[PDB]
Amino acid sequence: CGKTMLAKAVAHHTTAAFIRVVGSEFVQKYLGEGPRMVRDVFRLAKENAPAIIFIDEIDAIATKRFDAQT
Amino acid sequence: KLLEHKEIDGRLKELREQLKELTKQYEKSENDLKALQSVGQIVGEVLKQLTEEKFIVKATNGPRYVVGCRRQLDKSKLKPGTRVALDMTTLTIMRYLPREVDPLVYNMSHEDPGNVSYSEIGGLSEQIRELREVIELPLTNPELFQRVGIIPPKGCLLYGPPGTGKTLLARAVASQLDCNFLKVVSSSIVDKYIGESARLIREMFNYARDHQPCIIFMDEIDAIGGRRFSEGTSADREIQRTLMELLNQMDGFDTLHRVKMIMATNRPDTLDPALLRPGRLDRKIHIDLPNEQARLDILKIHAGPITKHGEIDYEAIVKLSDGFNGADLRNVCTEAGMFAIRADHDFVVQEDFMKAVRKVADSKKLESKLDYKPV
Amino acid sequence: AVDTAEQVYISSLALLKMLKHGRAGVPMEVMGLMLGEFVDDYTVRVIDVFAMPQSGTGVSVEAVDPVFQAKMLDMLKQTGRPEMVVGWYHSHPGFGCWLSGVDINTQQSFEALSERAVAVVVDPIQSVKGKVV
Amino acid sequence: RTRLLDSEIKIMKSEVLRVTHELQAMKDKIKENSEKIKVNKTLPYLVSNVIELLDVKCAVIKTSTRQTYFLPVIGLVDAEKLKPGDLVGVNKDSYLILETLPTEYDSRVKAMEVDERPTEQYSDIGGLDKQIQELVEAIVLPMNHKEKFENLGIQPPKGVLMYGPPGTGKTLLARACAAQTKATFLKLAGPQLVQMFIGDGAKLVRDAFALAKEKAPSIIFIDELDAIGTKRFDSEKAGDREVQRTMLELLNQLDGFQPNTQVKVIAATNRVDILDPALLRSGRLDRKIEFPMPNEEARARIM
Ligand SMILES: Nc1ncnc2c1ncn2[C@@H]1O[C@H](COP(=O)(O)OP(=O)(O)OP(O)(O)=S)[C@@H](O)[C@H]1O
Ligand SMILES: Nc1ncnc2c1ncn2[C@@H]1O[C@H](COP(=O)(O)OP(=O)(O)OP(O)(O)=S)[C@@H](O)[C@H]1O
Ligand SMILES: Nc1ncnc2c1ncn2[C@@H]1O[C@H](COP(=O)(O)OP(=O)(O)OP(O)(O)=S)[C@@H](O)[C@H]1O
Ligand SMILES: [Zn+2]
Repeated sequence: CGKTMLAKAVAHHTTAAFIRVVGSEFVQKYLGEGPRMVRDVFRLAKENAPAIIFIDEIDAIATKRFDAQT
Repeated sequence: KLLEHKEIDGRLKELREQLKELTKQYEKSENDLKALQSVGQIVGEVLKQLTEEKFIVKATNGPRYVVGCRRQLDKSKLKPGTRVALDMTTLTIMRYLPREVDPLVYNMSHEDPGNVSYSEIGGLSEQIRELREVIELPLTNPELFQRVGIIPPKGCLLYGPPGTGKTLLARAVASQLDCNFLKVVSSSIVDKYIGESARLIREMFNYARDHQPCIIFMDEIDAIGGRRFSEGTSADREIQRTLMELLNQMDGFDTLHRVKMIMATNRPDTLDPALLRPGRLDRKIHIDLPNEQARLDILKIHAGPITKHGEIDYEAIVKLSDGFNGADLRNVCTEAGMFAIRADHDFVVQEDFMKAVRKVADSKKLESKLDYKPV
Repeated sequence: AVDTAEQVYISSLALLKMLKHGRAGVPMEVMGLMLGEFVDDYTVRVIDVFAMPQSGTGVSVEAVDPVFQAKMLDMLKQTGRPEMVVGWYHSHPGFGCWLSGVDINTQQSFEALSERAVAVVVDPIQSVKGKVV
Repeated sequence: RTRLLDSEIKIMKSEVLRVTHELQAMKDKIKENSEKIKVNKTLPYLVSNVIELLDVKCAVIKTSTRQTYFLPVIGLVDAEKLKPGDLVGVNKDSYLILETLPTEYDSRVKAMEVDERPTEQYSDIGGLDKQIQELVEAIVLPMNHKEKFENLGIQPPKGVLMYGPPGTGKTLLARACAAQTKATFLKLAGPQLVQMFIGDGAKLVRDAFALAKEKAPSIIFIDELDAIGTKRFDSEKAGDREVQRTMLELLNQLDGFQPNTQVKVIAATNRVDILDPALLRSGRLDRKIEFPMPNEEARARIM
């Protein structure tokens, strides 16, 4: 239904800083680097400008069922 | 009486040739003796440049660091995303390197075995033609597509009954163009780790980005695909994140170029609707069971190098054939040879064929519900 | 062992040659020879420093080319001051400057030529403005 | 009187070079062997995997601790014997390649090897002679007389399935062909391919096939294939997945892409209708072999 097509146009017409983020990029091999990458994105966001973050497909992140064993 | 010259020179010649062949061992092993003192060096990537001398890298196994360079490195070559070689103790930069290859890629880049040309398969020639124009043209000549002014399709989907010749068709294509057939089995991707499969996808698509005319083929998608869940088993999470890695890096912001993606499975009913949107997988190409002419074709393909005698009613064999695969007829030819091995008939009589067809059509009392049309 | 008073003199050019040549080849330990005059039992006076050429691309490995010795000392004979070699140097650039196994290895072979040929270590990293070191 | 003494003393002038070559052999051999004693007697070899091979003659290593290492100097192995993904013996401190290790094989795969060699000759099975004929003529003769096929020139058949009621005896033929055929008979229980960690059953299937390939006359037996052979389904909220992934790995490493001629597969289920049609299709498991109940005389034969 044209989901990313509008974020593309917003990235085109804007003047602000625009950071694309792969959804599953945070979960990585080494321990704890995920929350550190969250810190990284948000520190740079606080740094740059009035800016725009687009995170694609947070279904990789926001899953309402967990298992604190694995 | 003057054979002393050749005797002394034979002494010198045997001594010279044996000195070469016995001191070249000392030479190469002394090169090894000098080489035994080299030190392994840490592999890492550069985050960014702090100052003219201060550099900030990340070790791939773990932590971050703040390092320095040599004096002959041409520091403008250090850019965010490069890969460097770090000292073990001094922990400074030694050398900028090209990107690594992740040998899983190498085991499906060059490992690919070729096959016979597209005349080996048969009876589905329209699909062969169609797949050829969607793949071979927009990398050999895309400007004809540009004259219309429409982007060629990105990926193509194969589907059908089991063993109608999908994988064999991909092998024919991989014998035809011979450029960059990255054939993924789509099942030995996931290993046991957290972001491992994602990192494999990143490596694959960046390697696809590098060697610009690439072909991706993933047989048996249903391992990696799934549909969706209410988060039943914790292992399914990682598959869904891997599939969203695929969904992102086939559409994304940085759009692809020339990476044609061939996709084949048995039943596309179990596939994710987010993958079956057009644009990621443009055309659903159907490969169905062969027709009477097509069964005749495949039978006259596999009966090529078979020593027979001329009483072969191919019409009766195809007429008694109904709802068969290509491998069904291959099994017919195999078991006809098996009946020929019975009672030591070195040739193949026509009586072998009817019995083999009866055995094969007898054995198919087991498999029903063979149709799974997508959406 | 039997010791004496411990004292090493310098030349002002020495320290500068030390820092420059130990900086220009920093991540690998750079060999260099040291030149001066054994005045007495307990003081040693380095007056000149020339650096050694480098070789294959590996940490701490060292060599003394004798034709380089002959030609360098020959040039210093036709230079105003010829004098006796007094030792050598290199760096331990990333650490607290102790002589390594290769260092003591070249020391037990180099000590048979001179008694008090003193091994010296410059470090252009752990010194900022108020350290030599 | 002048030349012969000149050559007899030139044998000594060239014995100067012969003693020089003996020195360059022996005395340099002492020093080179001394150094390779000082390196190779460091008996702990950290094993690793070669990631790629640069040429600006330069190899890249990931150790088993998962630390990526560069080295410009390869060491005591040759660039022909290297390919990306090889086990090599590496010194701990120097990080220098020393030896070349054979394979990456699991201990469970080694445990699957048949070494007891049971005894059950074909006279122990009564009343099933036609199926014994079909099995032997399907499997034992591709192991023995390959030229007899290619003179006729077709294909050897790919795998044989047993099925039937649960007491007709299907383990019997497996132990029989173990007792008779001297190939690498390889057993495999059904649920042993089921794993807890996601992605090890595929590794297990592939290691099993690899250890079969490197012991080329290779007879792989599967018992209760329906443990991993399950008819797939598209539902929501729930569903077994990983077992189908192992099943697809079994399929593809069996048949489809990259075919093979050195594998022999024997499967046996109690029930048939469980399985996906792709498991059987007609070239994964070639000869469908039914087992009936013993009719009249066969029961007397068995008793
Ligand atoms: N106005 C439009 N309406 C629909 N499709 C359009 C439109 N303009 C362009 N398109 C094309 O159709 C695509 C729309 O799909 P997307 O923008 O990719 O949405 P989406 O990212 O596929 O959402 P998903 O499938 O849930 S990830 C565009 O990328 C264009 O190729
Ligand atoms: N048109 C054909 N011409 C020749 N051989 C064919 C043909 N179709 C199928 N075969 C045979 O059947 C097998 C090829 O089927 P594949 O291409 O592997 O399909 P597939 O991999 O079985 O896909 P599945 O069954 O959905 S996993 C080989 O044994 C071929 O010899
Ligand atoms: N000729 C024979 N026919 C049938 N059964 C026999 C014969 N000879 C021996 N047996 C018995 O058959 C038994 C083996 O039966 P099973 O192997 O358990 O049945 P099955 O074929 O394995 O079915 P499963 O358990 O589902 S694999 C042995 O313990 C023998 O006592
Ligand atoms: Zn040192």
